[PDB]
Amino acid sequence: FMAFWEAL
Amino acid sequence: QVRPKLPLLKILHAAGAQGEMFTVKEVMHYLGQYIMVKQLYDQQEQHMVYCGGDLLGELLGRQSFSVKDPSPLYDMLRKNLVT
Repeated sequence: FMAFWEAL
Repeated sequence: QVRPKLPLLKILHAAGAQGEMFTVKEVMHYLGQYIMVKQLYDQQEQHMVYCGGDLLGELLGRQSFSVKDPSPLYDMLRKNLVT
């Protein structure tokens, strides 16, 4: 989740 | 900096935010914190967030969304952040 969220 | 409307501000406070004024990146950070606290992402498909029956879902007008697509989040922020 975090890897994806930080990519927003 | 931006000042969130009240329902969005309560989400940020639930996730540890303090006060009323934030940068956009702080708002995004605390939304991520909230999703983790409330365990709204799918543990087995971690880009998917299931927010139906949560206040976040009410604000997004969504039951679910992919973190890979920023559009529903941006739409919500446009409506819920005052500059």
